[PDB]
Amino acid sequence: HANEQIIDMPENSEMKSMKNDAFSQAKFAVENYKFENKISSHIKKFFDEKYGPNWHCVVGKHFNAYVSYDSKNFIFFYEGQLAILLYRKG
Amino acid sequence: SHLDKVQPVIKNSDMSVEMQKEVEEVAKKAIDYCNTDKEIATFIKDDFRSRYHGTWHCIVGRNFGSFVTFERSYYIYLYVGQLAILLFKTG
Amino acid sequence: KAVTDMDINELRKLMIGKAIINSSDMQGDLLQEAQDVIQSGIENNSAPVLNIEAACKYIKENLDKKFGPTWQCIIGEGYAYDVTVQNNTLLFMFYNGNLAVLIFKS
Amino acid sequence: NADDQLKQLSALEGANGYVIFNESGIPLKRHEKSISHEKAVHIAALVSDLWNVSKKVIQRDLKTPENDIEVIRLRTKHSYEYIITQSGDFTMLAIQLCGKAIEEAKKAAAAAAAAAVVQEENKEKEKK
Amino acid sequence: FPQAVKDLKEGVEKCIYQNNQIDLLEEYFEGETSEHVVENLSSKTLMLFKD
Amino acid sequence: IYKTSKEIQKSDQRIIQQRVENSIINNQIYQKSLKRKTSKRKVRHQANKKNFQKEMSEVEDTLNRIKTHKTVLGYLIVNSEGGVVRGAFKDEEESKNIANSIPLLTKKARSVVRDLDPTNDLVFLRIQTKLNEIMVAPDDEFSLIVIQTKG
Amino acid sequence: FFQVEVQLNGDKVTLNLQEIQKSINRAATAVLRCSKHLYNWDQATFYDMIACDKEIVKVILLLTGSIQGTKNKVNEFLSGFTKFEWLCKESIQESIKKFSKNGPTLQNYEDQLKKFSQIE
Amino acid sequence: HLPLDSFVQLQEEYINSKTDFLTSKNVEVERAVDDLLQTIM
Amino acid sequence: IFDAYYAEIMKDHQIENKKKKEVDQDKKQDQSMYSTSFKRCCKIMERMVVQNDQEDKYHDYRYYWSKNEGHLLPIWRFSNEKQRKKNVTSICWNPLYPDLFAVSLGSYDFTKQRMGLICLYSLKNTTHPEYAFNCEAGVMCLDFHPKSAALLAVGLYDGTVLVYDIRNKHKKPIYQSTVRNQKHTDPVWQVKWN
Amino acid sequence: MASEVMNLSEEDIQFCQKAFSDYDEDGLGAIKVSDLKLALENIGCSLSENDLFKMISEVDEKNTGLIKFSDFLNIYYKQKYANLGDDDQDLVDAFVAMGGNADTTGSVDANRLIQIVKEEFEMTIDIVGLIREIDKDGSGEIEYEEFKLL
Repeated sequence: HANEQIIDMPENSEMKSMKNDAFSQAKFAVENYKFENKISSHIKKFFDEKYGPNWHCVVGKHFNAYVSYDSKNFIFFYEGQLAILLYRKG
Repeated sequence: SHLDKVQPVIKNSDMSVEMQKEVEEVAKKAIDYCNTDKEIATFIKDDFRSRYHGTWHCIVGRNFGSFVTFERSYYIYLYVGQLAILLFKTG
Repeated sequence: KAVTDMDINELRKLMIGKAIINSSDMQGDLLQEAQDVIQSGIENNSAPVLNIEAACKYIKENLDKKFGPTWQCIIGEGYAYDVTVQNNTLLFMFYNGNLAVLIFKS
Repeated sequence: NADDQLKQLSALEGANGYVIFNESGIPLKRHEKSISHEKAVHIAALVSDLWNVSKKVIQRDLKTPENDIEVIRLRTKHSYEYIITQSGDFTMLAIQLCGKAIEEAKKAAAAAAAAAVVQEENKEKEKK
Repeated sequence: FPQAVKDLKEGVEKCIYQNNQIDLLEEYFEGETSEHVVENLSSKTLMLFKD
Repeated sequence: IYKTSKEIQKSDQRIIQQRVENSIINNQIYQKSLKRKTSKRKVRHQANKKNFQKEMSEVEDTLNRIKTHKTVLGYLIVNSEGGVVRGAFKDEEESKNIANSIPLLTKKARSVVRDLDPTNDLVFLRIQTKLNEIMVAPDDEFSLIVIQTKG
Repeated sequence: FFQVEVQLNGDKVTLNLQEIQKSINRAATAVLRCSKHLYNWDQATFYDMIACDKEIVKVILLLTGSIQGTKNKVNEFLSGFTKFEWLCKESIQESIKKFSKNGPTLQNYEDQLKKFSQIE
Repeated sequence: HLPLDSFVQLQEEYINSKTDFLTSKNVEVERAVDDLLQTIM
Repeated sequence: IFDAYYAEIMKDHQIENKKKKEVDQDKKQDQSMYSTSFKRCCKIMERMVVQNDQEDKYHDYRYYWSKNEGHLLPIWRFSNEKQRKKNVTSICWNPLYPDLFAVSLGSYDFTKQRMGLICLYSLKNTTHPEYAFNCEAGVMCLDFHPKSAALLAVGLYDGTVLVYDIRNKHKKPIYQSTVRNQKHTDPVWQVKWN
Repeated sequence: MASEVMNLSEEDIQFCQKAFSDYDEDGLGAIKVSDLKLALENIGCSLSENDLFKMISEVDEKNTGLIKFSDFLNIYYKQKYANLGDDDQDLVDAFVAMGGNADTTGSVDANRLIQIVKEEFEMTIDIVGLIREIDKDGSGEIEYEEFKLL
């Protein structure tokens, strides 16, 4: 039930919506698409229009990954059973 | 001559014939080895798990109805006497 | 009268709506939603003669839409089974009479 | 010839029904008083599990070589008795009752006959 | 099949006759208690009050 | 006086233990057990005491009689939890095997009787082998198993 | 059941358990008071007779032991609560030292605030 | 009364009521003992 | 499934709550349990062991089926080595149960007098008497009331009249005859129940 | 090929015991069922889930080969530690035996005396010590204490 998540986003800098948008987009996208590959494409496309390009998001039920991301642009959260990781590099 | 007598019959089979033949020998061996039906279910799951890695669910009863979501070609259905040996591997 | 008057044939005939839970491993809030759906579905698909395959097909379709894509439930008069399931994903409840129902999430 | 044995089993006092099981577990013949096929399918599965477990247990669990169970009799509550005898590849279950149970059964039969007579009388009255 | 059933029944019939001779599980005067049992009348001083 | 006091105390203790026993004959196994439990201040002596470790001849006496009876290998009591309350066989291996194997068969056998009629409960079960006859009496508290060679 | 309140007396985590031992002792002493009303028949205190009873002395010892056991169960959650809390100890003396350590990074401020939100 | 300052005071009152009752029984027991001795005499 | 279903039915209807509270026997060692439900199983087991050994005799007794000729065959003999001195004397059969018959041992010849034991021999077990009764003098006559099987009439030396109830566990005489009750002298040879 | 490695023998031996126990067949190979046979015979763990847990954590598994032996080699290392507490008398004794033992005396009696409202304030305590002292050495050892209390 997303007991532990890692949040690294700016607060009260007018970029507060990025954290809110990620939680809202993940819930809506995951239920309708119902595909691991499709969820990553939809989440990346919505974030790209709102906050510009160079955003990489990977969604897997169970996975281990290490990556370098721009500071305050990486958020990790669990949408229901599924786990979605989205970050901006470059 | 008990092995000849049981004559286990697979009503529905969804697996390779070579693998299916192996299941019949294990099913006959499991019934004689296990004192009770509950022991038979545990023995079949343990032998298959060792033979093939994955999650195996096995239910054997005199009368039952089953609908399951198993990996394709990993579900074998065989009936011996009043016992149903059913194994379905789910990923 | 009372328990002495009651017989196994008499008890089954007297009450067909009695619900008994033998094993619980799923969260109680989740169990309440599942219990109402399974009881309603079995009675609707019971028909003239109860069909084990018919009850399972309706339950399997309802459960997949309701919670997760891979949900397996098996109902039989008597059975022995070993099942590996995720935490709080298995609920075991048997209906009055010779009806055992097993529902788990994989 | 084969039919006469079923009639003979009913003739014996204290006998309720007779069920015969094949090696496969199919019930060859069952008594009419007891449920036919549905009960036989349910009785054959239980006896095979019991007979096979007992036969296997005597040879290994008791550590006695060449020892085979010949007859198993289970006495339960009320008048139930379930003698099991295996001949060749066929094993059968016989349900017999005690003297009190037999008397009760006779009384029940008499009551049923009386009820039938009363119904007939009522029908005659209606006709009149 | 024909021979086995007469023979099997015969064996079943033999078992029926032995049990029929005596119930063997009956308990004489089961359940009923002693019923009438002589009781002595008794008197018990509870306390004594004296000036 | 200390000794006297002690004696008095002992006497008092004795009286408390009696009550239901009311002295007289040594009597009763149940009474003795109760006394031991509740008050352990005093024990032994009092009267003749009949035969040591023989509270009741009748269940114990009947078991001794069946064991003494000719053509009976022995009678082993099985605890509801797969245990040997009492074992009376010539060889330990047969008794140990009988102690674990026989109750499992009876429990399986009880279910077979149970499936046909739920109200009906196993009263007595008898299995006859080619060379020996096995009789098992099942109760929730204790199970009695007797092996008698066929005559 | 016995109820106790857990707070920070003088800023030190402490429940109201020595007082509970004293309170239970009063109930125990009251039981002894009941034993002294017989007047020893005659025309005379039965309190001495109860003292003379070795078993009565043993019962008093058992009552003291039970109070210690209840306190140990309370100490687990009391100690467990303090361990998470201790990372945020009493006084702002550390804060003045901690504020200087932060220094230049802007994010640095957000990380400490985020921890406080988790603490909240 | 199995089922703080207030509990102690309430318990003391409950204990006091039992003590008052117990004392009445002691007088009755002594009279009963004397009566048995008087009857024998 | 029925057991879980049944327990719920009992909860629904709280009438005559099941008794047989589990105080049991306990005592840890030196004779735990071995007493009332278990006693019934032991009693059944003793008869079954006796039945297998006496199966040839039992089969003949049930139906051996024995022109003006008569054939009599003795089947079993019930006796006690300790009670060998005692004579059989009066014999009676309970009206309620054909299987239960009680023979009260008595001492004949007058000059030799010994205690008489009343033994009720059930047909199910012939090894030893179902009920054993000890009497001060040999029992001349034993009778059973027709209406109630439990009531038993016993006649002994010195004219003492003894009434015994089979149901009572203690086995002491329910009633006795004394000099104040005008008990007759000598020996009461015949005793009957109206 | 060892290289100066003492290591424990108690456990190292246990594995060999249970191993040859089921491997007695002398097949030279080990299956996933045999590994559970042992625990199934003695009843070490409740369900195969336990043994399977640790084993699975090791790395991977298959049908049958011989490396399965690892189950036992590691099984011994999953036994870990026991500890439980039995009786409440021993504690009482230790409450009085401040030298953390049965031995020494009167000092524990004086500790009881501090805020003691008990009858026979000190004479009764001395009498109790004498009663608890069966062998006349002026002290109550644990055996005397137990006899005294029971």
